[PDB]
Order: sequence, then structure tokens, then C-alpha cells
Amino acid sequence: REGILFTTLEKLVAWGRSNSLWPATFGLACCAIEMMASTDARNDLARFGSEVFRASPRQADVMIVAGRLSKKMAPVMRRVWEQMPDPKWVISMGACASSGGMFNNYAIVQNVDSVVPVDVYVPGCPPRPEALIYAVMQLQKKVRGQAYNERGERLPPVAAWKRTRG
Amino acid sequence: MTLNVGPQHPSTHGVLRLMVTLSGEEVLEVVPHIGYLHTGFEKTMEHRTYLQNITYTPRMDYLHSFAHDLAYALAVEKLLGAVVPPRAETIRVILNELSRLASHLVFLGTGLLDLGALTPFFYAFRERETILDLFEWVTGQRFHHNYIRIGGVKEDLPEEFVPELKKLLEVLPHRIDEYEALFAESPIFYERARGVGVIPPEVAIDLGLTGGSLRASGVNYDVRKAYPYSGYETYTFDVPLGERGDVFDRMLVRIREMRESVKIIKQALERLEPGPVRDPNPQITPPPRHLLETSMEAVIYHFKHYTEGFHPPKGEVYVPTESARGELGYYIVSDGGSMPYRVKVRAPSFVNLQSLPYACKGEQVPDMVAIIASLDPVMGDVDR
Amino acid sequence: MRLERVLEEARAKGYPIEDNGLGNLWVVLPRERFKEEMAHYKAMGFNFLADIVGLDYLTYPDPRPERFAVVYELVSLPGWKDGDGSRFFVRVYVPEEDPRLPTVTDLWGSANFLEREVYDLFGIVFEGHPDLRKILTPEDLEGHPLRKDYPLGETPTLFREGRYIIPAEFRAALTGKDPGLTFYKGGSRKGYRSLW
Amino acid sequence: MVRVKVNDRIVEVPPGTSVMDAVFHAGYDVPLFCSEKHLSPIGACRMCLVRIGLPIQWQPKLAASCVTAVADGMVVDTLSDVVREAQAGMVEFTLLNHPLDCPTCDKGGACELQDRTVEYGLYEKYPLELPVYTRFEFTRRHVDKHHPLSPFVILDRERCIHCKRCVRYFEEVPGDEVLDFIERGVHTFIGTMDFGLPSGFSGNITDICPVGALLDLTARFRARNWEMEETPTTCALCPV
Amino acid sequence: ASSERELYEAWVELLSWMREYAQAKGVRFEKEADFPDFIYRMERPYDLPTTIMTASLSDGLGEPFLLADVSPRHAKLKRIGLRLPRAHIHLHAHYEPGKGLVTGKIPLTKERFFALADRAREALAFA
Amino acid sequence: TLKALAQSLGITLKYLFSKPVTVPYPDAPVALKPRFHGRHVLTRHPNGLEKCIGCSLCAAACPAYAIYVEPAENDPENPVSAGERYAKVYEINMLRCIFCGLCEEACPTGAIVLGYDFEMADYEYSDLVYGKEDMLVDVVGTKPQRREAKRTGKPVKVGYVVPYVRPELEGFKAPTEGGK
Amino acid sequence: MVRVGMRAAPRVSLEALKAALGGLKLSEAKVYLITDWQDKRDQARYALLLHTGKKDLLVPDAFGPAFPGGEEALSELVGLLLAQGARRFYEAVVSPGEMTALLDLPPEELLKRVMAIANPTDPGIYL
Ligand SMILES: CC(C)(C)c1ccc(CSc2cnn(C(C)(C)C)c(=O)c2Cl)cc1
Ligand code: SF4
Ligand code: SF4
Ligand code: SF4
Ligand code: SF4
Ligand code: SF4
Ligand code: FES
Repeated sequence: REGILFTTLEKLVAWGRSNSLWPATFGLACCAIEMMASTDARNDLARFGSEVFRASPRQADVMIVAGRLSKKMAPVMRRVWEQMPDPKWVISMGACASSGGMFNNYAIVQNVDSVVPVDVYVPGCPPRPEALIYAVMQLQKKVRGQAYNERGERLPPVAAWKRTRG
Repeated sequence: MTLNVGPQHPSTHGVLRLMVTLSGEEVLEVVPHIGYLHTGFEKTMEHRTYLQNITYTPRMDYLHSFAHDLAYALAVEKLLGAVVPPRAETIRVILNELSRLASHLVFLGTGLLDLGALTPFFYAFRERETILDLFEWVTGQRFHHNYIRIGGVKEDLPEEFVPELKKLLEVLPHRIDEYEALFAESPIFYERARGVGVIPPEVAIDLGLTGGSLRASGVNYDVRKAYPYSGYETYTFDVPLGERGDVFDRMLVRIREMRESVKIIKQALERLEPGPVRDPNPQITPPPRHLLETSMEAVIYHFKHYTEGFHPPKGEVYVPTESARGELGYYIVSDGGSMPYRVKVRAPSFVNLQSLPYACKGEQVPDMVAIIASLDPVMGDVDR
Repeated sequence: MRLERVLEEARAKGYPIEDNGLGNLWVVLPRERFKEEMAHYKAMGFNFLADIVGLDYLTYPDPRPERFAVVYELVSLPGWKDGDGSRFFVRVYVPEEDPRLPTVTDLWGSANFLEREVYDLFGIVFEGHPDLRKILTPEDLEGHPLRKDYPLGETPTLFREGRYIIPAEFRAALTGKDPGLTFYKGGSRKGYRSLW
Repeated sequence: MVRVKVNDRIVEVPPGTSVMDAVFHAGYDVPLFCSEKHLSPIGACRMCLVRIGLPIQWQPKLAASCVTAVADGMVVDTLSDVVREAQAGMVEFTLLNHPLDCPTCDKGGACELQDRTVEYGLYEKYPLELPVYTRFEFTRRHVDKHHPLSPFVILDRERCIHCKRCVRYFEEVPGDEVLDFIERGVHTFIGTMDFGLPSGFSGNITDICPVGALLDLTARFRARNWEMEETPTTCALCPV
Repeated sequence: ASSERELYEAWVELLSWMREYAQAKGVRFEKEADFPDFIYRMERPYDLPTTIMTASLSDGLGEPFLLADVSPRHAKLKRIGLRLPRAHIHLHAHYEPGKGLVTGKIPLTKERFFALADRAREALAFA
Repeated sequence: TLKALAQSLGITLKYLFSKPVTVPYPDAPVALKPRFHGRHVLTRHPNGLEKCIGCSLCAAACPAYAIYVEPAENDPENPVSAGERYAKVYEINMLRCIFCGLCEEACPTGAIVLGYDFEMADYEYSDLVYGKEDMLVDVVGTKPQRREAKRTGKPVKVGYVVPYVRPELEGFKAPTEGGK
Repeated sequence: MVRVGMRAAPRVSLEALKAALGGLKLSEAKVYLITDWQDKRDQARYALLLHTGKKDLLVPDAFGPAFPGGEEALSELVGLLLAQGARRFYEAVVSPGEMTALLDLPPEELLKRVMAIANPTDPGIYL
């Protein structure tokens, strides 16, 4: 029941969800290859708990928006995001997803927070694979409830808990 | 069964939608649906100075991008008649063949993983990292590197680039020969690839399937021989070909292309003699960074070039090149302004994809995956 | 070689030949003669159709006959049966209020997708197309992006305290018709070309 | 009306037309410092030089096309190699003593000198031979800097190339002689004993100065010219 | 040769002299212009002791009455020059070793500079 | 060709007993090349004056338009830049920045020059606009790194190592080849 | 295309929008919530452009929490659009200097601009 209502139990389940981040592959653009390189045999996102990679949205919690989110893919991704279990986290990978990138035009959503609740933002073009590990570590200590912004605020464990989805 | 292999699923690389008209386990015909990544490079490029568009060029075909860089550079140069020093051109062809190696590595890793086993994805992709390290040495960027310029290249090579490159040129032939020893005497991959993928050269031509799979159908049609631009006239060159268009001959040709590319790298690097790096014509190349504290004219040209840029003559231009996916070119219309009037890209994977309903027609449902991977599509190229 | 024979065939037919000193050839055909001429062009052995590039000449400083201009690219593969290697372009202007052009689907199937893109990017409808379905832009998108009267749709870049930038009013680089920040543009910035 | 030829083109033109104006009217171009719209032209910057044939009988020396009248059926050559050579030479002479302040110059991209220089300078002298921008390797002219001539106007006497636009204006357009040179030769610099800038039309020279010598003090150090968001409108303070 | 250094060094001294005068007579001294090969040096080295190339002594109205300039790090015929605005008065100072700073052959003493600046204050300044 | 299955087994085992190749970031610092495109830095002269003379060339040549420069006039008594102009406000949106290097290539004073840090992921958009005093060469680390050093009491640890820092990065503090 | 409501009057604009909306079927209509300042929704203001396909409707910058009680009105508004069958919600980001003049442009320019620049939005962010 939501991972709450005991001081030890919420710490425990937050620990589990933090290190057991099961990525949901959503490769969009050239960010995708520097995403996969965070799993190659120089630098693997295969230690923290993300070795296995369930392409299914019904089985993976972290959605890595790796590339430009073109508008014709937005509504589809929409349902794909709703086709995730509720304990889900959404990372915005790359400049084109986090921001509009250099493609300031009619074609691209200029910030993916519009359609999906973003957990962590990561600048870069392409973000070095180790920066992707840094972003998942950021998300790690966020879902543990150990993350603070520049204004001093603690951030909720799971973004996408605060939106009247519909 | 009008089955919807939807966008990005199941793990269909190169976000793409496929409406497989299919009864059973065969493949009647696949109706493709693309457009899921169209960002508008042909449009956004109309609003960036000639110097800036080099930042838009690589990010479209993000695997073999230096073909983009070089084609755009050559088109603009021919438009304004700039001279690339021989050392600059040689470095350009070295980087071209190197990104070709990286591209083919990623292509075969993705293909092998696509159906079958996962393991060999790593080793080949491993080399990519080393290759990327090489690039990170010179361009300071893994990919999307902003190095090339209209006159030539941004700046010089460090002393540290050549040794790492020689080390890789020593390990690569053994590595590629290992993959080929694994592959050529294929136990199942033989019964998986040799028969599949009917590529009648007449149809591959009618649909313009240039992406290296046409020579698997036995058409020796390569720009490196057909239309020498960057000194390929000066290279000892094997142009691999396939007897019958299938997956197996395609893959063998691509591997021999990798080895010959390594040989081209050796050849180019060996002939490397000191010299200049780009066309010093100030309208074409920004002033050298050292005399910014000496001349007014220096400040004027630097300021204007980095704010306005330069204005090439009124005219239209095109230059083709050979990408890891076939014939490429830029139709660039310049109106005498600091920004190009229009930039159209001949996207090789875009025309090459028309051969999917034909190719995967009658093949099996699983083989529809390999027959896509055999084509090596990059949807950043296609949707564009 | 077949390019030279195209030249000796067309020049007698009154078709102007546009050439820049770079080695690229344009042959302008009118609307009607286009279809049968290019049917003969395939019959002449032009297997390979590389490009179909759409052009909006609206914002070009010098005026042109018509707003839209469609250019096909015909080639002959050097390594096939009879390989010359002749590659050249065919330009055909298309009226702004009459975006008609017969398809070359019957000759090449390659123009299946390519022409569609021009119907997506421009208001050009290609007659004789198997299926003119919008390829790239979203289905609910209204209009044709690449024509100059269609906005690029820029969105400002953001900063800390109310400080923003609107790029189209920010760009210092000048297009062809923008005279510049001085009274005018002359000399090199009205066109510059070095002499080898 | 009178017939003129610019390098390949024929133009009908009324008689009182300046050769420079007819050249622009044919669509051609020439550097311009001395002459200005609605200002009395005098060949000073010697930038407008063209070739003139008056029969093919070329003039002995180059005529100042800014202040040279036109005759019926006169040939004008602005593309001769010698013409561009002379124009680049005059541009180099003009750029000789500028203070190297473009990056901190609030006139930024909108400097007529910058654009004419990037247009006509450095003719391709005759390979990938190493080009040199400047030959003058001596000490440049240095005078008083950023002197506010008035609570509205700033004066940087270094950047002045000694055209006549500001003093010619002040004499002709307002009729308030509140600005003129001090010394002569190369030491010439602008000064006044009328400091408040009495004329209520003082600000317009701010726009005319093709260099960043005279600037708008109230807009000093806010943004570069191309960075500003331009909206043309009409001033409704008074009924004109 | 290397005398350049002491020249620039002596140049600093000249500026020092200038400042003293300004502080005595209660007149505004203003740093007019710095070294370009020091502003526009990005990674390049800079060996000069100061960054300032041109300065002046300005009256209350801002019009200078005494102007001083020194040749840059990279220019030929390095010198120091002096000027009186409105007075067609120009001086060419060098630095000769052992003797000192020279106007031609006449050494440039601090009190000479003070007398010139005082004459300027009385004569040229409007207020 | 049944032998190939056995050969595949053999090569996979050979690579099995070949244990090493990987680097465990963040436990092992990534070796970055000296030319890498990283977090911008604003550099200072030896004199202590800041190098930025606020000329808006980095903002004009920025193809992504992420650079905004509000200028101001040096105060002669306590100058900040070397000329008569300095950058009162220099903010860069790392989410817009595409990491070209044109800002460095246009900077005539070498003030704005790309650095090396890549550990810049943060949670909120409006917090990813790095400010001048968040990129000056004086500082040691990225924004989330500094914030963690405050909320943690643990000093900043950079997760990268480079053979050396370029001359254009004079002052740039980094681990250098192991001399320390 | 109609224009109903006024600036900075969430309740008046909302009630006029209820009345003028009626039983309009929005199965293929498009809703553009134009705003400024992409990120900071905490103080955001919102205008609405409703393109039904057969006729269009404009409401100026009168919605959003930037106005007192504007979020409650915006909540009712999005709930209303969702009730009538809307599926496609869009947000366009324009400069504050644009938003005000934009409502004075001809219908074709305003509508073309907005439909061109739109960003697909999750309506949940405004509930
Ligand atoms: C399991 C891994 C993480 C390796 C995995 C993750 C995601 C995908 C599907 S995204 C994708 C993948 N490759 N390509 C190329 C450029 C190679 C054609 C794409 O264009 C796209 Cl869009 C596949 C595998
Ligand atoms: S941020 Fe760069 S690497 Fe990532 S999708 Fe955009 S262009 Fe590609
Ligand atoms: S101050 Fe300007 S307008 Fe006046 S003479 Fe000098 S350059 Fe001409
Ligand atoms: S007046 Fe012109 S040439 Fe002089 S510093 Fe300013 S912009 Fe540069
Ligand atoms: S590297 Fe970043 S700040 Fe520099 S020009 Fe490119 S986008 Fe702009
Ligand atoms: S280019 Fe350099 S000196 Fe100019 S504003 Fe940018 S950081 Fe400052
Ligand atoms: S233009 Fe000044 S001399 Fe004629």
C-alpha cells in the first residue's frame, strides 16, 4: 500500500525501489547510443541493479527519455507512460527532452515535463554515459527521500504521484 | 492478422510503426509508418549561419555523421571555391573511415542482438568506446563532434592522437578477423540469412537501395569509385560486393569493408606530412586567434564572421558522398545571404526504406526483424 | 555518355541548359513535355532516381517564374549492364495556386515516399500517386511546413528573472532580403566568390 | 532623360543625379563614408571612386563618384580590378588608427565601417599563400576616450575617422554651429566650447556617425545592436 | 632589446607622477585606455607590469589638458609620447640607459613634468 | 558448418577468463581527454581582473541561444574586467546548451571556455540555469555537487581525471596526471 | 473566430465560456492553453484558443493561479473540456510581449502561429 505508514518500512521499500530501478527502454534519438554505451563493456549501467532491461512498460519503473520527443510520438508515449505500474519514475535524458535543445521549432516538445512528470533532468549533447549514471544516482537518492533543491526543499520520492492524471 | 508492431515496440530500433499484413507465421506484406522523429532539420537549417549549420549536420544520421559533415563542407566550398589543405583533407578521410568503423560496429551489434544472442554486441561496441576515446582526443566529444569547417578543420591534432590510433589499428584487424571466423562458417546464421531477403538488383535499383546491400545484389556502385571527391582517387581500395542479395552476403561485404577501411586508415596516416589546416581566406575562415591583439582588421573579421558570418554567391549546389547507408548529398540553395536559402538532404535510409514491403514479403515474422537490421536503418536519417 | 545524348536531344528541342562552373547540370522542362520526356529518359536507360527536392522560391531576392520548383535527379549506375555514370537534374516549376504534377510512380516506385514528402512539406499534390498519405508531420497538422509563409514556430529561451530572448528578433545573420543593420549591403555581403 | 551605364546595365536618370546614386540605382555598390542622405557631399573619404568613360575614353584619374555629376551616356566601371584595389587601399587607410574596441563598442554590428570593410577589403592579391591583414606595425593614434559631450551624448575621439557628417549636419540641418574640429593633420579631434549641446536636435548625429565615437549615453552598455528587439512605431509626444 | 621593460616600468613611474599632480591640485585623473594585448590575450602570456596604455589629466568639464601615451608590447619604434590638446604641442620621450628618460637629449625630470602640468592647469582648463 | 558452434563457445570462454575490461564509475575516475567539451568557466587574468569584457559574441554565435549577457561599465577604482566593459549578468541554460565550442572560439579574451565536468544532473528546470558565480574558475564543482557538500558536510569529490588541463584553462583546478 | 471574456477576470471569462460553449462536440477539436514562462507554473497565467474546426474561440490571459482564484477556474475549465470529449490538449509558449498583441492579430495569423508552435501537454498538470 504505497510504501508508507511505518518509519522503518518506508525506508526499506524506498531503499529497494532506489537500487532496484528497472529501466524501461524508450530510445528516441542520438541520445540513445550514449545511453546504451552506459551499458557497454567500458561503462555498464548493469551494477546498480539495471543489468536486465524489460522493454515492456508493464514491468519496468524508470522511463529514460533518451532523445528528442517528437510530437507524433508524444501521445503514444503518453499511453506508454500510463502503461507503467504506478511505482514508476521518469527521467528526461538529453537536452532535446529536458529542454527544446537546439531544435526550437514546430516539430518538438520544448520540454517533456509537458506530457510526462519528469523526475530528473540531465543536460548534455550527448550526456556522457557516466552522466547518465550520475542522473540515476540523483534519482536514487531522490526516491530514497534524500534529495533537496536549491531552495532547500525535499523532493517527493516518486514524481508522477502529484498529477490528477485522469 | 493486420498486426501493429507499434512505435519503439517490441524494441524495434529506429522508432517505427509496422502494420504487418500477415496470416500465420509468414509475412504477406508490411505497411510501414514513419515520421515519428521528424524534427525539421531541412527547415531549422535555413535559419543558421553557414558556420553554425555544422552543428546541425552530424546530429541527423548520428552513426556515420562525418559523411554529413564532409558533404555539407564540400557543397559550401564548391559554392564559394575554398581550398582544403591536403593535411586537412587527409584527416577528414581518416575520421570518415573511422566513424565508418564505429557505425558498422554498432550496426552489427544491434543486428546480432535483434534476433538470437546478445554477447557479441559488447566486444564490437567495446572497440567503439576505444574509437570514441580517439575522437574524444581530437574533437573533445564522443559523437556529434563539431570539428570540420568550410575551409578545413577547426584546429590541429595533438601529439597524443596518432599513438592511440596506431594501437587501435593494430588490434582491429585481429578483432575483425575473429568476428569473421565466428560468422562466415555460420551454423544457424547460414540457415537464417543466406536464403532470406530476396534482393533482385532490378528492384533494389528501382527503389534505389544504395545502403551497401545493393552490392550484396552484385552492383558495383560506390561513389568512392564512381565519384571520387576527397582523394579516394589516391587510395589502394577494395570495393566489396555480394553475389546474391541476402543477409549473409550483405554482412560479409560490410565486414570486408571494415578491414579495407582500416587499410585506408593506415594508408592515409602513413602519407601524413606537416602543413596547414584550413583555407586562410578571411571571408571563409575566421582570423587566427593570436593576432586579435594586433590588428583592427582582425577584430572586424572575427566579429563579423562570428555574428553575421559570410555571404556566398547566389546559386544552388550538391555534392554526393558514400555513407554507411549509401548515397548522400545536400541540395543547398544560397541566396547571397549569411544564411542558406534552403538545405535539402538526400537521406539514403529514407529512400532505402521503400524496399521493406518487398524484402520482408513472404519472409517469416521473426525474419522481418533481421531483414530490417540487414538494411541498417537510422530513423534520425529517415524521419529527418 | 547518355548525358551527352540527352544534351544533343534536348538542345534541339529548345530546352535551356543551366550550368554553374562546378559540374552540375540542370535541364528545364515545361509541364506537359515533362512526363513523356522523362518516360523516354527511363527508356534512355535512366535507372536510378536519386532525389525529388521541393523548393519554395518565394523569399528569393530575384523573382522566379513560379513559387514552387520540384527537381528530380536521374542517374545511370556505372557498375550495372550499361554503366555510364551520367547524373543530372530535371527542374520543373509548379504554380502556387496550381500545385499539379504527374507522378513518376509508373516509371520508378522510388518516388512513392519522396513525392509524399513534398505534399507534406509543400502544397504540391502529385497526380497519379498510389497513396498520397502525409508521411512526416503529425496527422492532425494543418499546412505544409517548408514553405516560407509557414512559421518555423520558435519558442523563447528561458533564464532567471524575466530575462528572455525571441530568436527571430535576435538573429544577427542576414538572409538575402534583409538589407542589414547599416543602410544596405554591398560588396562581399551581397555575394562573394573567390577565383581559385 | 539622361543615359548612364553601370558596368553592365543601362539606367535612365534625371540630370542632377550623383554618379554614386545612379550606381546604387543600377543595383551596384561602393563604400560610403563622406556622403550621406540629405547632407552636402564632399569628396573626403575618397571611397566612392569609380571608373568613368566619356566618349571609350577613361578619365585620367579616378573621379569621385559621390561628388561627380553625371553626363548623358557615361560609362561607369565599379568592378575593374584596379577599382577594387583602390577601394581596399582607402579602407585600409581609414581603418589604420581605430582603437580596437569592437567587442566593447555599443555600436556593435551596426558600424558602416565594419560592413564596408568586410565587403571590399583584402582583394585576392596575386596558392594558399599566408595572408597578412595589416602592414602598418607602428603605434596607433590615441586621444581622450568616452568623453560625455552632454548628458545625452558620449564622445570617443579615437574612433572618429574624420568624416564631416556631424559638423556638416550641425551647420546645415539645425543651424547651430556647436561642434567642429580642433587641430589639423592626423592630430585632428572634435571639440566645442558649447558643451550643453544647445540645439534641440543634437541627438541625430548619434545615429549618423558610422563609428562608435558619438553614442547615446542613455543607452550605453545595455545590449548590442543586433540583440535589441526592434519595433518600429511613431512618437506621439507632439503632433508631427 | 629588453630596455622596453624599464621603459614600461618608467612608464608606470610617469603614471605615478601624473597621479600625484591630480591629488595635489584636486583635479580628476582618469584611466583612459588599457592594453589590448592584455585584454585580448586569452591563453597567451603577458609580461608587462601594468595593463594601462593611455591616460590623461582632465579638467572639471572633462576636457583633458595633458595627454600621455606609450607604445604597445608588439609595435615597432617603441616610444612614449606626450600631447597638449588645443595647443599643437607634442613631445617624444625615450629612455636612455644610465642617463634616464629623455626628451630628445634632455632628461625628463619630475619637476619639469610638474611645471608643464601647472602651466596647463592655469592656461587650458576651462573650469 | 557445425564447427562454428564450438568455436563460438571457445571464444566466449576465452573472453570469460579475460576478466578486466571495464571502469566502475563513480568508484574509478573516468579518464577524460584534455580537449573535452564541458561546463563553461569564466577565467581571470593574473592581475585578478576577470577576462570577460561582455561583448555578447558568445550569445550571438550561440546556435542554441542559451547565453544572455547584461553588460555594465567597469568601475575604474575597483575594475572587474580588463577593458571598459564587463558582464554584469552571465547566465547559461545547460538544458539549452548543446556543447558546440563556438562560444570559446569567438571569445576574444578567452573568458568563456568549456570545462570538463559532466556530473550536472539536477531535478528542477529553473535550477539548471547556471549563473556566473556558479561557473567562475574560483569554484570547485557543479551545482548539485556543491549543494550536496553543503547538505552533507562532505567536501566536493570530482568524478573525473585528465592527463592535464589545457593552457586556455589557466587556473582550472583538476586532477593532473597524478602529481598530487 | 469569437473573443469572449477579458484579461484577468477568471470568473467572468469562465461563466461566459460556459454559456457560449453549450453542447459543442469536441471529438476532433483542439485546445491551446497559451502561456509564458515554460517552467514556473506556480505563478503562471493562461490564455485559451479553442479550434473546433468549424469555428474558433478565444479567451485572453485570464486563467491560471497568477490571478486570485484562477487555478480553480482553470480546473473547472479543463474538467469541462474533458467532459465534452476533448483528448488533444496543447500549450503554446509565447513571450509576454507577444501574448497581448497576439489577440489583436487577424484570426488567420494568430491561429496559424499558435497551431504551428504548440507543445503537446498533459492536462493533468493544470488540474
Ligand atoms: C537493449 C538496448 C539498451 C541495447 C536497447 C535499447 C533501445 C532499443 C530501441 S531504441 C533504438 C535503438 N537503436 N537505434 C539505432 C540507431 C541503432 C537504429 C535506434 O535508432 C533506436 Cl530509436 C534497442 C536496444
Ligand atoms: S541532446 Fe544531442 S544527443 Fe541528445 S537527442 Fe538532442 S541532438 Fe541528440
Ligand atoms: S565624429 Fe563621427 S560623424 Fe563626426 S567627423 Fe568623426 S566619424 Fe564623422
Ligand atoms: S566604431 Fe566600428 S570599427 Fe570602431 S570599435 Fe566600434 S564597431 Fe569596431
Ligand atoms: S557550446 Fe553551449 S553556450 Fe556555447 S555556443 Fe554552443 S549551445 Fe551556446
Ligand atoms: S565572448 Fe568572451 S568576452 Fe565576449 S561576452 Fe562572451 S565571455 Fe565575455
Ligand atoms: S563617397 Fe566619400 S568620397 Fe565620394
